Parts: sequence; C-alpha cells; structure tokens
Amino acid sequence: MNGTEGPNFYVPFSNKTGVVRSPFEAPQYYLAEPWQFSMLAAYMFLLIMLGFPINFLTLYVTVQHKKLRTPLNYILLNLAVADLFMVFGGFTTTLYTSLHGYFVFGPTGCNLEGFFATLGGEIALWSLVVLAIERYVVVCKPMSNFRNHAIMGVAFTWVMALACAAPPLVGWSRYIPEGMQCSCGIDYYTPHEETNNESFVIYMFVVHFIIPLIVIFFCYGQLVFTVATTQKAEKEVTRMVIIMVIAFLICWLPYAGVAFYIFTHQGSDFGPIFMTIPAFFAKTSAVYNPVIYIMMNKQFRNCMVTTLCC
Amino acid sequence: MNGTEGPNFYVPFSNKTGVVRSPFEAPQYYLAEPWQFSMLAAYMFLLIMLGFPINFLTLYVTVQHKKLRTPLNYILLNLAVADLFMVFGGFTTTLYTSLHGYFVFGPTGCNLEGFFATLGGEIALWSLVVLAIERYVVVCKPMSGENHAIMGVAFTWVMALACAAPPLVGWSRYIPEGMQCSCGIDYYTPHEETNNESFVIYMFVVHFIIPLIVIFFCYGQLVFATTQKAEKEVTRMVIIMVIAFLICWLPYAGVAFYIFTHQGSDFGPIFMTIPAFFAKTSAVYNPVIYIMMNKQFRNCMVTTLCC
Amino acid sequence: QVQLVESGGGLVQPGGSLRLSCAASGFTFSKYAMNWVRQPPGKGLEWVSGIRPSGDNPTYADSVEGRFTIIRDNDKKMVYLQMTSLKTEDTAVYYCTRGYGTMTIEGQGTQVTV
Amino acid sequence: QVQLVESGGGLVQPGGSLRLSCAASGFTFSKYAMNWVRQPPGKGLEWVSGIRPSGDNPTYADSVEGRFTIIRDNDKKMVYLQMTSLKTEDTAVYYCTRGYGTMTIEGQGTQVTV
Ligand SMILES: *[C@@H]1O[C@H](CO)[C@@H](O[C@@H]2O[C@H](CO)[C@@H](O[C@@H]3O[C@H](CO[C@H]4O[C@H](CO)[C@@H](O)[C@H](O)[C@@H]4O)[C@@H](O)[C@H](O[C@H]4O[C@H](CO)[C@@H](O)[C@H](O)[C@@H]4O[C@@H]4O[C@H](CO)[C@@H](O)[C@H](O)[C@H]4NC(C)=O)[C@@H]3O)[C@H](O)[C@H]2NC(C)=O)[C@H](O)[C@H]1NC(C)=O
Ligand SMILES: *[C@@H]1O[C@H](CO)[C@@H](O[C@@H]2O[C@H](CO)[C@@H](O[C@@H]3O[C@H](CO[C@H]4O[C@H](CO)[C@@H](O)[C@H](O)[C@@H]4O)[C@@H](O)[C@H](O[C@H]4O[C@H](CO)[C@@H](O)[C@H](O)[C@@H]4O)[C@@H]3O)[C@H](O)[C@H]2NC(C)=O)[C@H](O)[C@H]1NC(C)=O
Ligand SMILES: *[C@@H]1O[C@H](CO)[C@@H](O[C@@H]2O[C@H](CO)[C@@H](O[C@@H]3O[C@H](CO)[C@@H](O)[C@H](O)[C@@H]3O)[C@H](O)[C@H]2NC(C)=O)[C@H](O)[C@H]1NC(C)=O
Ligand SMILES: *[C@@H]1O[C@H](CO)[C@@H](O[C@@H]2O[C@H](CO)[C@@H](O)[C@H](O)[C@H]2NC(C)=O)[C@H](O)[C@H]1NC(C)=O
Repeated sequence: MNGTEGPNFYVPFSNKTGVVRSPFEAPQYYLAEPWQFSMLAAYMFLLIMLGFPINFLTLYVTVQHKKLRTPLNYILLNLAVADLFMVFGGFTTTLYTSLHGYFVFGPTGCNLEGFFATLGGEIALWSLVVLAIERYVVVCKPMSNFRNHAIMGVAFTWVMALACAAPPLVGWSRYIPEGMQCSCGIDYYTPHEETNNESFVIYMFVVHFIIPLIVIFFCYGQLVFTVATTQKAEKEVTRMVIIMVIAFLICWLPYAGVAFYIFTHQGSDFGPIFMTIPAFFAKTSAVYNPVIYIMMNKQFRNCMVTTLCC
Repeated sequence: MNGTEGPNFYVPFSNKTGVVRSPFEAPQYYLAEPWQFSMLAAYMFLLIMLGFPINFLTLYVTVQHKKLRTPLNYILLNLAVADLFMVFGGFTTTLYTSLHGYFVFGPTGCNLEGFFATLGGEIALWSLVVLAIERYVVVCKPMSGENHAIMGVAFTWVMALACAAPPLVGWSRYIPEGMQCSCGIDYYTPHEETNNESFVIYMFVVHFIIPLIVIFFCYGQLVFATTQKAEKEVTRMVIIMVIAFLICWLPYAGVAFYIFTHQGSDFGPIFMTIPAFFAKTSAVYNPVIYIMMNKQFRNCMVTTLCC
Repeated sequence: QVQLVESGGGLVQPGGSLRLSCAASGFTFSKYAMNWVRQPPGKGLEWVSGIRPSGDNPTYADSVEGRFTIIRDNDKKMVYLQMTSLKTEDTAVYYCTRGYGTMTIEGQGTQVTV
Repeated sequence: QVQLVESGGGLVQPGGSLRLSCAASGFTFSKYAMNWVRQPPGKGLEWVSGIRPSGDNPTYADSVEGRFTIIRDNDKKMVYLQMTSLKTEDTAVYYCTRGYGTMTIEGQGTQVTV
C-alpha cells in the first residue's frame, strides 16, 4: 500500500517494512528525520512567542481606548481574539506534539489542534468577506445613511466559522493528523463515508472557500472603475483590506491546494512533507494579521505607543 | 524523618506514609495540590512570555544604535543577554517540569534550571557591584568610558561563573527545591563528600556579602548641570535597580540560609518554592526599569519599533 | 451497518491450493479498498495482500509474493484470495480488512489449516 | 572513602532479643544522620528506624513501634538497634543507611533470622 490507514489516523507512508504505527501511540520519526520534528517545534515556538504579545497588545489597545470603534477595529480585534485562541488552543498542542513526535494527548488532542486551526482560517476568511462588503457600502455608496452594525457583522464571522469548525467535533467529517502527524485538519485522505467526510469536503470547498472568495472579488470588481482627507484615511485602510487578502491568499492557497490534491488523488503516492509544509506555513495567520494592522494603519500605531508608553 | 533524602535529591516531606518518590522518576503531586503545579507553569509561562520580547528588544535597540555606548547600556545589555539565557536556558526547563510535576529531563535537566537561575542572579548582583563603583568614579571624582566598561562587564561573567560553574564541576550541586520544580544550591543535605557545606559559606561570603558591602560602601560615599540631571536620574535608577534586586533575592536568600542553619527541620515544599519562583522575576524586571526610568533609551526603543 | 463475510477456506494439502472469499455488505464498496490479513498461531497479524478501489494495482507481501493473488468484484461486493502452492507457515486465520490497514472488522475469518 | 560495618545479628529465639551495630568510617559522622532499613525475604525494603545527627529525636516505624530502639555513638562512630520482643516477620537483612533515606551503601548487612 502507498499510505497506511487506521481507525483514528492515516499515515502517508507504506507499511511494507512493518515500521508504521499509530501517531496516537508512538513517535513518527520513521516518516521524517527527528531533527525536522525539532525544527517544527522551533518554528511553532516562534508562532506562540510572537503570537500572544502582538495579539494581546492589539486586543488591549483597542479595548482600552474609547476611540477605535470603526468596523475595521472590531474585526481586527475579533482576529486578535481568534489569534489568541489559535495560540493557546492550537499552537500549544502542536508545539508539544512536535517535541514528542506524535499526539501523546490523544484523538481529543488532535481535535484541539485542528479546531482552532480551522477557526483561525475561517474567522480570517469570513472577516475578509465582511471587510470586502464594508468598503463597498461606503465607497461606492449603494445605500445612503447606513454606516452596532459592525458588531453584528463580527458575530457573523463566528457563526460561519463554527459552521465549518464544529461539525468535525460533532462527528460529521473529522480532524486527522496531517503530514508529519503533528498538525491536524479535515480528512481529505480516507473516504470515511460513515463519517461522511467526503460530502463535508465539498461543503467546505463550496460554502467555506468558493462562496467567500466570490463575495470578496465580487466586491473587489466593483472598485475597478473607482480605484476628503478621511477618504485618504479610507484609501489606506481600504488598501490594507487588499493587503489583508493578498496575505490571506498567499497563506492559505498552498494548504488549500494540497488539501484538494489529496482529496482528488486519494490513496496516491505522497510523503509526509507534502502536506505538513503548507499546513504549518498556514499557521502564520495568527501573527501576520495584526502586524499589518500596526504596519499600515497609522491611526492604530499611534494609540499602541500611547498604551505602551503610558 | 522530617524530609526524605536521596542520591540525587531531597524531598521536603516525610516518607512515613511510603508515598515519597524521586522527582527524577515520578510526579510530586503528594507534596502540593496538582493545580498548584499548573499555577507554577502559568506563572512561569508569563516569565518566558514577557521575557524574550522585553530583553530581545533591549538587546536589539542597544546594538542597532551606534549611540548608547555608556557603561549603563553595556551592563543593561549584558543583563538583556543573561535574561535571555535565563528564559531559554532555565525557564523553559522549569515550565516543562511544572507540567509533568517532576524533572522528567533528569539530573542534567535540574542542572540547567539551577545554572541559569544562579547566573541570572549573580550576573545581576555583580552588575550592581559595577554600577555602584561606576557612579562613585564620576560623581565623587576620586580619579580624574567605552573600553573600561567592557572590561567591567566581562568582570560580571567571570565572577558569576565562579558561583554557577562549581556545582556542575561537582563541588556543591544543583538539587530540586520546594515543589521539586526549580533547582538551586544544596542547602539541605550536608553531602560532605560533595562538600556543599563549604560552598554555602563560600557563596554567602564571596557571592553575597562581599558584593553587598561594595554596593553600600559606594552608597555610603554619596551620603554627604543638565548633564548631572541626566546623571542623577540614571544614578537614581541604579538605586532602584538595587532596591528591586534586594526585594527580589533577599527572600530566597533568607530561606536558603534558614534551611542551611536548620538542616533536617520541619519545613514544607511551599516554604522554598514561593521565594524561589519569585526570584525568577529577575529576568523581566531589570529591563522594564531601563525603559521606564531612562528616557534616553525609551526614545530610541520607539525609533527601532516605529522605523 | 457494516458486515464482512469471511467465506472460503479449510483443511488443505501441503503445497495444495484454496480460493478465499469476503462478501462485503453495508457500505459503498467500490468507493474504497480492501486488504487480506492473516493471524499465525504464535506471532502477530501478517498483512497478506491489498488492492485499490478500482482494482487496477494489487499489492502482495514478500512472504506470499507470486504464490497468492488478490482480486475483487465490485458488482457483487466480494474480495477473493486465490492461494496456490501453500506452505505450513501459511496456516492462519484470514481476515479481509477495509481501507489500507490491519484493523479487522468483525472476526472469525477463516481457519486455513495447511 | 566511606565504609559502613554491619556487625551484630544472627539466629534468635521467636520473642527473643538482639543488639545490632553499625561502625561508620570515612566521613564526618556527627555531621550526618543515620537510619536502619531491613530487607524482608519476599517484599521490598522496610524503613525500620532513624535518628538525627545530634541524636536528640529518634524515629521508629509503626511496625516496630516501641519494640525496637535506636541509639548512636558519635565518638566511636557507631549506630545500634536494640531489638526486643522479636517476631517471625522481623526476619530480614538489616542495613544502616545515611542521610534520611532508604538508599543503602553496599554493606555486609546482618541476616537476623528469627
Ligand atoms: C504495520 O504493520 C505491522 C506489521 O507487523 C503491524 O504490526 C502488527 O500489528 C498487529 C495489530 O493488528 C499486532 O497483532 C497482535 O499481536 C499480538 C502479539 O504481539 C506481541 O507478541 C508477539 C508474540 O506473540 C510478538 O512477536 C510481538 O512483537 C508483540 O510483542 C497478538 O496477541 C494479537 O493477536 C491476539 O489478539 C487479537 C485481538 O484480540 C485476536 O484477534 C487474536 O486471535 C489473538 O488472540 C489469540 O487468542 C487465542 C484464543 O484466546 C489465544 O490463545 C492466543 O494466545 C492469542 N494469540 C496470541 C498471538 O497470543 C495480534 O495478532 C502484531 O503483533 C504487530 N506486529 C508486530 C511486529 O508485533 C502494525 O500494526 C502496522 N501499523 C499500522 C498502524 O497500520
Ligand atoms: C519511601 O518509602 C517507600 C516505602 O516502601 C519506598 O518504597 C520502596 O523502595 C524500596 C527501595 O529499595 C523498594 O525495595 C526494592 O523492592 C523490589 C521489589 O519491589 C517490587 O516488587 C514487590 C514484590 O516483590 C512489590 O511488593 C513492590 O510493590 C514492588 O513492585 C526488590 O526486588 C528490591 O530488592 C533488590 O534490591 C535490594 C536493594 O537494597 C536488595 O537488598 C535485594 O537483595 C534485591 O537485590 C528492593 O527491596 C521497595 O519495593 C519500595 N516499596 C514499594 C512502595 O514498592 C520508597 O523508595 C521511599 N522513597 C524514597 C524517595 O526514598
Ligand atoms: C501509489 O500512488 C501512485 C501515484 O502516485 C499510483 O500509481 C498510479 O497507478 C495507476 C494504476 O496503475 C496508474 O493509472 C494508469 O496509468 C496508465 C499510464 O498513465 C494509463 O494508461 C492507465 O489508463 C491508468 O490510468 C497511474 O498512472 C499511476 N500514477 C502514476 C503517474 O504513477 C500507485 O498505483 C499507488 N500504489 C498503490 C498500489 O496504492
Ligand atoms: C522536625 O523538625 C522539627 C522542628 O521544625 C523538630 O522539632 C523539634 O524537636 C526538638 C527535639 O528534637 C525540640 O527541642 C524542638 O522544640 C522542636 N521544635 C519545634 C518548635 O517543633 C522535629 O524533632 C524534627 N523531626 C525529626 C524527628 O527530625
């Protein structure tokens, strides 16, 4: 066989040799070199290391100031929350798993890793859907005198993200160790028809990928003929919405591509490095988002220093 | 049978019940409540969490700027280095050990925890000896810059390794303290063959009393324009740096003496562990002062951050 | 509700032949793969053979390389293992597992005593 | 170079008496404490008794509470265990350990067969 399927897991490595074992039992050092597992932990450490401070500052500064109550700030606080949920919920588990080289926590340990990895991306995705719609309403001016509405659109992101991330935990689809058996994600590997994860992958790529991206570029297409001082501040922040997407596309496409590749070519010959590289790469979502919010948005940066330098 | 001594370890808990085990084998949840071990990890996490960013920024900003080459900045960069050695060398080990509830790494794992804990304090101590002498030379003007500072910064590492290295050499030793999560010098067992009894004298003499004398000896000299205002605030920060160091390290140093005096007495695991973990704030508080009080630095920090 | 039958097998001559069966029920059969795994009286399970869902490429262990052969019927939902030129060590209880794994549904299999 | 002698002990009457000895050599004796620990033929070591360096407060297990008694000589470097009103289960190999622990330095021991 090419890969080795089990009840809980699927190891992308042939069990002709006899070496293959469950990643919920023993370490998976036969997959890749043991130093590469340490390299994961090294990488995954820095995500946790720069995760909390940047997100917690972004969380604190926004709430501390009675100002900063624009739709942009609500969403980018929502991300700062979700990014901390990623760090403490997900990254912790995968950083520990990288040390041991397997999910020593267990199948439930895998769920945590995959859950907040799925939330993080979906809450980032559905937030870019909100940001896409929000600038269409103000710039193109379809609906007049229509700017608490923001908090409703921020609750939208969590409603849709849990529509994606929760069902695996419910038992429709499932989180399963990916690549080096250190991260977790949706089962693209086994058909798992009883679990029905085949149908979920359609549901996910349709409802939680294609529809979002349509709405984004549908809104982006409106401002092709389009592109006072507040509009300059609008422009830079509307430009940041583009850069926020550009980053999101660079981040999540590779993983999403490989996820489709495996779903199409189930049972094919692919190693543990195939999926793990773009998977761990996509966990930069926790850190890059606020760095833009500081970097580009001048209004925030000023207030950040105010909080730091009291 | 108040405490339970072993080859590697000493557990501050009677083995009348039969429950006591090595902290290099099994978890020590019989000592304290298992949630208290999680509370350690929680506390110890935040030391690592605020450790790297504050120290790395302080390290980066100082080196990045071609300015900031005053003796103050050399020492407070030296601390920023040692504080990162604490975080990555020591705190990592004790944060992991707090999870499992015992030194799963092993006796060598204990050495790492105790080594950088000893360096951190000694490099902070001997740095305050340097700062004490440095302001005496400028203010009181007994003897009428850059190279001299780097020599006095190398002094701190020479003396700190005189304290921290010998345990690893095998004179004295690092041994799990309190909840068996941190490590430090053996104040508990006589272990005459290791000769840790004599080390404790050596340590409290050479690596505590002599430093503190030199500090207050210099402080005693200063009992009786604008550049001097900048001198004053930075010389005031030297006082605040000591004030913090005294608040930090006295409790641990006191309990260390108490146990050394009253070896084999009745004392629980919380006795030593509280002031021990409290003294690991040395990594974080030092630079916070260097930012807080020193205006000259703060400005340059924002320059680096806000490019 | 899954149900794998384990028909075919019994007492056979040393160096004889035997055709095994595995009637699958209660899942989309053609949508995934099936294997054969045996239980030697002494040591742990040996992965005998395997085959893809389409059935294009079969895979065999070195132990039974060329002697055994695997083939499946998607329409009838069956998996066969034509065993030829048998040996004493081939004596085991044969199970037909799903996916690509040694995880055996049901039990009993078929005691092929050589 | 440490050397703990394990003198005293042997064959004794059920409900008899016996005085044990432990001549210490090769360390600051009064600077350390000393214990007594026995090896039952079947189960693991039992911590019998212990005493402080000064010798002020001796400590005994519930097993031998009142029957046994411990005392040490700092000048001669010796530790004694006066065992009285013995039992069948007191049959064991007795070791005198250092510190406060059941860690026994290699010793002749003393097979006290009751
Ligand atoms: C990748 O591929 C490898 C290939 O080896 C595979 O490893 C094997 O995994 C299987 C699990 O499916 C293991 O099978 C079990 O082995 C048990 C014994 O294993 C130990 O002991 C043997 C010696 O006996 C050693 O050689 C070995 O190293 C182990 O230390 C065995 O007991 C199991 O079989 C019993 O239990 C099952 C389940 O209940 C039962 O169905 C069987 O009938 C059997 O019970 C028997 O019952 C009778 C009646 O009551 C009783 O009298 C008899 O004593 C029992 N039989 C025995 C043998 O005692 C089971 O076969 C297998 O050992 C692994 N191989 C190795 C090398 O150990 C990996 O799992 C694959 N990786 C993945 C995750 O895909
Ligand atoms: C705190 O106090 C407890 C009190 O029990 C100590 O626990 C005992 O530690 C001793 C240390 O030597 C153990 O002694 C050894 O036991 C072995 C067998 O133990 C297992 O098997 C028995 C049944 O046979 C079970 O009842 C038991 O639970 C264990 O699973 C023996 O094989 C050993 O004998 C060998 O070594 C000795 C060394 O002196 C030789 O003299 C012998 O000839 C032989 O080679 C040995 O006797 C004892 O088993 C432990 N008891 C328990 C709880 O199981 C703790 O160690 C102590 N803690 C600290 C930190 O000091
Ligand atoms: C492990 O995965 C590899 C792919 O990574 C599988 O190889 C594939 O095997 C099938 C069946 O033999 C090939 O399909 C056939 O290809 C030929 C030539 O292109 C074509 O004429 C036939 O009509 C048919 O489509 C497939 O091409 C091949 N893939 C490649 C490019 O190597 C392999 O079977 C897997 N191993 C097992 C047994 O799981
Ligand atoms: C455990 O330590 C306690 C002290 O913390 C010891 O108690 C002392 O015992 C001496 C006699 O040996 C008395 O003179 C003291 O007054 C006691 N101290 C107090 C105030 O409790 C105790 O003996 C120790 N246990 C052993 C057996 O070593």
